[PDB]
Amino acid sequence: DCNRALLTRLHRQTYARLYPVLLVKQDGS
Amino acid sequence: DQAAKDRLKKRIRRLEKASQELIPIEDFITPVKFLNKERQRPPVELPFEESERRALLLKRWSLYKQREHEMERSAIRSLLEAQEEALQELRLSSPELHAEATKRDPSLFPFERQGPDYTPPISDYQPPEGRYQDITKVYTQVE
Amino acid sequence: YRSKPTHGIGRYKHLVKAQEPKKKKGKVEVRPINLGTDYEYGVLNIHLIAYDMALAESYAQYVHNLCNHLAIKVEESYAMPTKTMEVLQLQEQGSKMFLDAVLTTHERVVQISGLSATFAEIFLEIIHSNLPEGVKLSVREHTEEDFKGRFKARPELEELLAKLN
Amino acid sequence: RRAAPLGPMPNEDIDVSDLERLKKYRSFD
Amino acid sequence: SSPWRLLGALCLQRPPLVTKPLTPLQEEMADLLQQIEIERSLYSDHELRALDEAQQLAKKKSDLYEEEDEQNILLAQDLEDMWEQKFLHFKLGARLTEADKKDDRTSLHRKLDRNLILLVREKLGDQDIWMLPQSDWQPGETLRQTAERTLATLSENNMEAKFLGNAPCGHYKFKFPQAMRTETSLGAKVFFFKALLLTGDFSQAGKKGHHVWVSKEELGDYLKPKYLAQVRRFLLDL
RNA sequence: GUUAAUGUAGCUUAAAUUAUCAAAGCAAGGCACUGAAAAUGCCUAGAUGAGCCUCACAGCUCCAUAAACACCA
RNA sequence: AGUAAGGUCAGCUAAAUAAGCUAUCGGGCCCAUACCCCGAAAAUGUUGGUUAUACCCUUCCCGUACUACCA
Ligand SMILES: *C(=O)[C@@H](N)Cc1ccccc1
Ligand SMILES: [Mg+2]
Repeated sequence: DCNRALLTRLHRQTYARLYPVLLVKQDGS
Repeated sequence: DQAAKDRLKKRIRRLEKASQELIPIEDFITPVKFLNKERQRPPVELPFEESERRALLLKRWSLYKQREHEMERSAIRSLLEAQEEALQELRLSSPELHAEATKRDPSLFPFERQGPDYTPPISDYQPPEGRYQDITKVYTQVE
Repeated sequence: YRSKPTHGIGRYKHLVKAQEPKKKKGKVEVRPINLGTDYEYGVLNIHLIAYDMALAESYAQYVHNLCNHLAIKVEESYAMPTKTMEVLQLQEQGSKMFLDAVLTTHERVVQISGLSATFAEIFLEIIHSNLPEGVKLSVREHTEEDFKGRFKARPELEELLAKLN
Repeated sequence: RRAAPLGPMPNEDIDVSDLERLKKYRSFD
Repeated sequence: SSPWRLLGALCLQRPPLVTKPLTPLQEEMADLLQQIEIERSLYSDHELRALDEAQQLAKKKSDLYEEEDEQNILLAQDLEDMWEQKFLHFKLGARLTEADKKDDRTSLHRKLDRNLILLVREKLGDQDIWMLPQSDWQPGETLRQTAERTLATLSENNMEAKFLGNAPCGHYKFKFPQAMRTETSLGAKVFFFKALLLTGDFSQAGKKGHHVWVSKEELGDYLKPKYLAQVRRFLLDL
């Protein structure tokens, strides 16, 4: 059930475009 | 001398009688950067074939969302019943341990947990170095 | 009328709460922090911290809506002020730094009221199991220190406080 | 000289105490 | 005392390490949500530089009267290429580790998107039955502490696990077979306590013959129908 | 297998070829709407446990839920 | 008792644009001190209300002031 909240949207009316960026932590995660 | 301390005490009270201001949330306040900077998308064209499938898909999403709630509500129902029936059953057999199992025990909070990541942390990884500056625009006001 | 059997048929002030108006001089968040009941925990703050604004708020709404279905009183659903950190990476074959990126942190807090000791295991089980991706759940006690971060800084007092010491 | 009502009062079923537990109307319709 | 034997069982659970795969329905909607974001958004700074290239290129085509020929050095498309090359060259870990391929049901690096519940094999009456770790209750010791003591009794373990308050999470009553059944010990009552495994793992001394980690889907195979029913009640599917 | 309780949707109405216009009302969901709830707009999903008896009252039985005698490490 | 009426730097005054003089603190001039020249710091008796404050009103406190008469 870890995919029950990630499906969403930036609920706003005047927002700049956002792009999916895969950020890696200090480790390989 | 002694009077100056009186004013110092009084200046403490005068500032105390003022309201405790709260920092405005800049997330909910769009800066003037996006304030009509010619950055408007062209008139969006919606194909008729795309519109019919989009609305029809949302109907299934509403149905599928209800399915998740049904199993989740059923799952928490069973979990609540399983713990409740065991707690009451143990009370008759061992009344002394029932009181310990129900009294507020500060052995749970804080419960800091993180969420799963996209990929597991790899073995023997050496990230580069650097430094983290914190701008964190300050808001100091006086009265 | 008093003597009539239909007396008090219009009574309503005992149905709604008193709803004390926020007076101009008496405006204060008087919170009677409850601590250590027989089976009820104290006031708790569910701190949800994530890097993405949309993801952090989306899970915050789920927690707030879940409490309503479970008859858990929600005192407030405020938002902690955001913090911005400038990410600087080191340049290879050199020592001078360079501006890598600008990452921010967004925190959403869903303050909850007391809950039964039995329900503590069940309620927290649902929360941590549904952490979408990288959301840092933090369920800590509602002390005044944790609530001070919402307010501003007062250098005027710090000027006096330093000289007081 | 108070008198006894001839039947049940209109709003006597609900409990005056523990107002927060009782769900409100939340709507005018 | 009582004929029943008080036992404290520990239901150690490993939280998932990676995000579970999206269902086919969720994939379609995820594309739709991202599509709506672009439609209702403004032009970002990078998108502004896309028109900045168009502004300069248009001058290079028709309005060849630009005052300054220095301008910038890099381009918006070139900037994306710089990050793309680093990203393609860079490599990450594998969601499905070697444990899944080899079906090593003991290591903690299996089913990173699932939940693993600790199971151990105990020999009672010359019979090996897979069961959750457990210990006998003792005087002057709460039932929760009995499960806490069970963690310390594991063979060469350094695991740190957060428990859940003091209230239990389930129960299971069984009676001994009539061959060894007596009024002194009619049976036993097993109480389960849930804990979250933070860090740590067993040593390399004994792995296959000591403990295994399985999910709820295959949990019934190692158990028996009488004992299985009570376990699945408090085990939240995830 | 056997002994004792119950089975219209989440609760509940009418109904239950007893007659009648009819399976209702409220909950519970998706989307939009300053940021949370809540309102509001648009919008999604549906059961008369099963058979028999009575055919012009409605209940028994079956099965199932579920407890028990009782298989268990 | 009643009424009248005031509190501001350490001190005394004028304005509420919190200023001026002096005192106090630091430095210069002189053999040293003072004078003198230069620089800095300093307060609205008290509580509450006055859009918000201050000159206002109110509460508290100190002290000041007049009157207390016909038989
Ligand atoms: C299980 O079937 C029994 N053999 C368990 C047992 C009971 C008493 C003594 C030893 C073993
Ligand atoms: Mg809303």
